[PDB]
Amino acid sequence: TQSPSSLSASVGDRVTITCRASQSVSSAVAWYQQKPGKAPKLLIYSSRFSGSRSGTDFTLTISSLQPEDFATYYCQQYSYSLVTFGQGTKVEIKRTVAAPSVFIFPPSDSQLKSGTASVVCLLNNFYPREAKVQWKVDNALQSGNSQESVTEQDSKDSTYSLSSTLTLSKADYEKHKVYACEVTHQGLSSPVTKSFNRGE
Amino acid sequence: EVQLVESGGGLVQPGGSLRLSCAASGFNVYYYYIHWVRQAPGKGLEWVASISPYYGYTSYADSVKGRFTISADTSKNTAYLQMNSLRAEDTAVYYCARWSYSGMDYWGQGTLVTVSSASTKGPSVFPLAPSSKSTSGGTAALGCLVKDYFPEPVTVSWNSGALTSGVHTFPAVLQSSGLYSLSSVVTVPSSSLGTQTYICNVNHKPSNTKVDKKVEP
Ligand SMILES: [Zn+2]
Repeated sequence: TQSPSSLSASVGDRVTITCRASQSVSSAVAWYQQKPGKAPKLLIYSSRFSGSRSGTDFTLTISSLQPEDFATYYCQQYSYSLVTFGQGTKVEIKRTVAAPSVFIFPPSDSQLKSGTASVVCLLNNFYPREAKVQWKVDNALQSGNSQESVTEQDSKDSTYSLSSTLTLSKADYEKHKVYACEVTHQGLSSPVTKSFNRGE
Repeated sequence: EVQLVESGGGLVQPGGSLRLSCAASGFNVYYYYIHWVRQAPGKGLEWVASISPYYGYTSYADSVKGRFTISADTSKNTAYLQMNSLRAEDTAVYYCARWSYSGMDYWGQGTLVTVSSASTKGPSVFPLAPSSKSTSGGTAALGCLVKDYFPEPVTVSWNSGALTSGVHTFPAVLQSSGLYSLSSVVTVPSSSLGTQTYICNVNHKPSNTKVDKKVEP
C-alpha cells in the first residue's frame, strides 16, 4: 500500500528485517522475495535464511548476503480474521559513487508538427539512486509540469538511470527560448546543467 | 508440475465489473487455500482475498469490502475473483497463489487490471535524436518517446531484439490527462551514427498497435 523502504548492502553482509506487527501475540508469519517483473517467491528458512520471533515482532535474517539475495522482501502475517502484507524492504547493491552523464532532447519536429511538445532530460548510469532534476525555462524554475521515472538497478554496473519529461503546449513552447535541466547528484561537486536554445 | 495461470484482466470504467480467473494445474483447488494478492505499480503487495479448502469459506481485505467475491470451481479446477464497483485505486497487477501447509509457494504470472475513465488508444512514437550534445567522449545517446497510450502495457525493443546492451526502457508514467507515456533510450558509439541504423520496435497489444521508428541524427 506504500513504497518499499530501501536498504543498501554488500555481498557478505548480514541483514535482519523486522516485520512490523499489529495485535499479534497469536500470529503466524511467512516471508517472500520478489524481483522486478516477477511474482513473489516463498522463502524457506530455518539455511542462509533464518527467522525468529522477538516479542510481537517477527524477524528474518540473511546470514551472509549473496548477489541473488538482492531483492524486495515482504512479511505476511495471518491470524484470526486478519491477513496482511508488511511494507516491504528492497535490498539493493551498494557500490562506489557514480555521477550521471546528462543528455537533453528538444521536442522532435515530428511532435511539433503534431501540435505538442515534450522536452526530455536523460540521466545515465548513476549511483546512488537519489537525484534531483530541476527544469528551467528562460531561467524560470519550473514545477508541476514535468514527470520522471527511474530504471531498476542495472545488471551491468549496479547503477540507475533516470529520464525527466517536461510537457508543454506547442504554443507555449515556442514563446520561450532557453530550455535547461539542472542535475544535482552525489557524484557531482557542482550541479550539471544541460541546455539548448529553441530552434538552433 | 504445479502451475497457476491467470486471465480476465483488462480495462474497465470506474463502477464497472470484472471477473478474474485462476486456472490450476498439477493440483486441485479443493485441497488448498487459494489467495488473491494485488500490486499497484511501484507499490508493495496487498492481500485481497482467500478461500479455504474442503469447505470454501472466504476472507477479504477491508479495502475490498462487499465489492469483491472469491470462489472456486473444483470440477473446472479454477478459482475466481469477481470484482464489482471498481475504483481507480483497484488498478494493479493481480496475482493468484496456492497456500501449502507454510506459505504461498506457487504463484500465477499475474494479470493487469486497469480502472479508469480513459479509453483505449494506441501510442504516438517520436524520435529522441542524437546530436552534438547527445554525445560526449565517444558515446551518443538516442531513443524513442512513446507518448499518449492507454492502457498499459507497451513493450519496446531495438533493432528487432538484436540491440540490448546500453538499453534503458523506463517505467511508464501516468500523465494527468489519464494517458501513459514512456521513453526507451540506448547509448551507442558516436562513430556508429553514420553507419548503424537504430530502430525502436513498439508494441501496444491492447490496441493491436505495432509501430517501428527509425531514429536518425
Ligand atoms: Zn545499462
